Amino acid sequence: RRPWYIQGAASPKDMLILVDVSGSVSGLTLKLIRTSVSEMLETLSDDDFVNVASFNSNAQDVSCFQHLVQANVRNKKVLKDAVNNITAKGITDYKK
Amino acid sequence: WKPFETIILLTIFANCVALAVYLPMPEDDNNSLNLGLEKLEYFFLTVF
Ligand SMILES: *[C@@H]1O[C@H](CO)[C@@H](O)[C@H](O)[C@H]1NC(C)=O
Ligand SMILES: [Ca+2]
Repeated sequence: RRPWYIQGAASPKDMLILVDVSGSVSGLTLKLIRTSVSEMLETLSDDDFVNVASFNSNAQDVSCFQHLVQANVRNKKVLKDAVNNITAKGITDYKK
Repeated sequence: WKPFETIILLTIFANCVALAVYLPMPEDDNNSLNLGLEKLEYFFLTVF
């Protein structure tokens, strides 16, 4: 997982992380996703792009971005404060 | 008429199975089966 090993083993990535946030994920499966998203963003170089979109009843971007970021050091820090305040209730749909 | 033992015994025994596979979901979530059997709870209310 070290910066120099990842760029030499891949290409740039337009990545998009979707976090299921219905009622079925409160408890153990919440704290993991809060953790596992926060570990996923560290495998990015600075050609990679991300954006975090919970899907629920409706699908929104809990990020204040609405589109793809450049994923600096900085923009990865924005999303982690977004991830660490996600509530959990509603109905899964996967179609919206 | 005698056949009310024959009918309504199976009305209960079907209705307890309707409460068996009722799968509870914690923070207001329904899969599909809980959506359907809520409408099937109207069928059991219809009979009695
Ligand atoms: C969630 O926490 C973050 C970080 O403190 C904050 O920016 C955001 O406004 C919070 N949202 C709610 C609904 O409290
Ligand atoms: Ca679910």
